[PDB]
Amino acid sequence: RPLEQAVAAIVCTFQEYAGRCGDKYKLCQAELKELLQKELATWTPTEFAECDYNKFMSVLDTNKDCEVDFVEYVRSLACLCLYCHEYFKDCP
Amino acid sequence: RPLEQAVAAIVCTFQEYAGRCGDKYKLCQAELKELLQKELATWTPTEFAECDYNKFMSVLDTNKDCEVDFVEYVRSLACLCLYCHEYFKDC
Repeated sequence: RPLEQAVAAIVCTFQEYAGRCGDKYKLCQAELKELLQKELATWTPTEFAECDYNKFMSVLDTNKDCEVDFVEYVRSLACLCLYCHEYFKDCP
Repeated sequence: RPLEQAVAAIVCTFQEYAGRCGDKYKLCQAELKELLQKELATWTPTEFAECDYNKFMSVLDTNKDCEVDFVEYVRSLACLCLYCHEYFKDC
């Protein structure tokens, strides 16, 4: 089922980055930034999302806390949808 | 790229359920329950997760608030990983 494959893949990608070194359940925000920039390279903000997207991406670049857990990683994917996927163009 | 395909698919599934009727940006918890039970049918809790998984699923069955937005839907997927995916067995 498509969603099963997709959610397996989202764990796979987390494993790839979090498993590099140290705590296998945590990313640094620098690693999360790298992940999003490499693994979603083609995703760009929709016409009204630009400023929220820019604020989002700057926070990752500035913040260097390393307590990004799986749930926070998946939240970041969700936010990138709200910014970059046309379905949410007109969402509050 | 595998992640791009995956995250597109997660939006697709949301659209399928949220687009049925009413507000296309919202689910009811009943719809979220149906989604998880149908679309992740084969996923079951790891050895230590059973009680957290059961609490999670019961909350969906009892609660009939309809303010489940995309971010909450994706959070629910993440929680199901923590419960059901072996990577997180010892998390």
